Amino acid sequence: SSGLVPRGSHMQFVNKQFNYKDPVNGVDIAYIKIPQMQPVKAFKIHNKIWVIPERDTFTNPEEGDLNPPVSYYDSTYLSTDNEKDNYLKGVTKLFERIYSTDLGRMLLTSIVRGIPFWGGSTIDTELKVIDTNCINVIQPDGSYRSEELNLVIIGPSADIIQFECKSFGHEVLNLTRNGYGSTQYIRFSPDFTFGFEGKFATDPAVTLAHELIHAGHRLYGIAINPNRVFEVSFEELRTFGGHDAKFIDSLQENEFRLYYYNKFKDIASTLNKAKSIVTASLQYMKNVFKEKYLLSEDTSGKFSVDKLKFDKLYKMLTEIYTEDNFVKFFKVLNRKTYLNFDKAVFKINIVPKVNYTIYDGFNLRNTNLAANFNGQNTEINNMNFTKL
Ligand SMILES: O=C(CS)Nc1cc(-c2ccc(Cl)cc2)n[nH]1
Ligand SMILES: [Zn+2]
Repeated sequence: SSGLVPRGSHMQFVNKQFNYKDPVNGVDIAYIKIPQMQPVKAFKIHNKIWVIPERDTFTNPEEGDLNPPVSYYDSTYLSTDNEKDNYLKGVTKLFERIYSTDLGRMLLTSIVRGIPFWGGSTIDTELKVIDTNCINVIQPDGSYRSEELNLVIIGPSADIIQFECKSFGHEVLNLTRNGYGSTQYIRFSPDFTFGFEGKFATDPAVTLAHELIHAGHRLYGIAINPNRVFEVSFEELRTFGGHDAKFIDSLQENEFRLYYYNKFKDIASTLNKAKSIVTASLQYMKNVFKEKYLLSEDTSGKFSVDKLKFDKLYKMLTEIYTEDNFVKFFKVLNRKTYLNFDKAVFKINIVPKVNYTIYDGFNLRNTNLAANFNGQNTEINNMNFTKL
């Protein structure tokens, strides 16, 4: 048994207990393609969020193969159906685990609300989607429909340990850094994890939560350029939080706010100028992004950015949604700075409720493993951790 619904009748964030073998239906189980590949079977676990239980050979054309040229490879991983089902379930469980915490509910709500802006038009009076913020969803009868989405969780490329939150860019627009945002893809595996020193293992809910925090930043187009580094990038230090984030430059973070506060006013000015759209009323999409960015509307219908709601939204995404705060809500052991990852990679299986639960992770209550983080101790609980 998986223990995917420890309390209540049904999972609270993921919409169905999928089986990889479940039939396609064009709604939440479907063959999809990323705007050329071969159709891939995907699961829609929530509004705006799809799971592709496949190795990623799609996003980067330069990464279409799974052999080698801090790392680990294995072309066997995630090639059979039992594996795709185990991964679909592992990702499911972890969403439920994250949503079982106040902070995770806040974060996943923010993500679903962060629809990528409709800035894909070359006519300033016109709202239009950007079609790289979409997937094509094949129906049972063979037809496509283009569906917008915020977040895709997909398997890793050749380098199974490399986890990242990446997205498709625009010729001219820096979508992750102008406020618009864009559809985020997280290369992630629930099937392996990292060691840190007593020799323990990182709880995979923390790691998924890390990448989601990047997804939040990137969905509201307030990411820190990856060229700003110490190499550790500012974006990584922010996402980790705790005392690592203090080292970000002083007032240049206060620059960052002003920059993106202005970027949000450029978006508000764009919504006001909108006079046409290319179904869904111009009214309806303007509201969508009113809700997203917390825009104010006057009796006249003009949009603007309230400084205080901006601050609260940009404080929420950049300082509250951190890896360190998740460590705290999860009450797990984590490395204390972004660098203290030692090079231990472990195979794990979190899907068996006997191995790890939505509420306790590995540190199973009322057992050996509940005290002193034993469940995360790769030697005490070596049952759950196979070193590579
Ligand atoms: O941390 C990031 C940016 S989200 N990327 C990353 C680090 C790793 C990694 C690889 C190996 C080990 Cl031991 C620890 C972490 N994979 N992907
Ligand atoms: Zn990161």
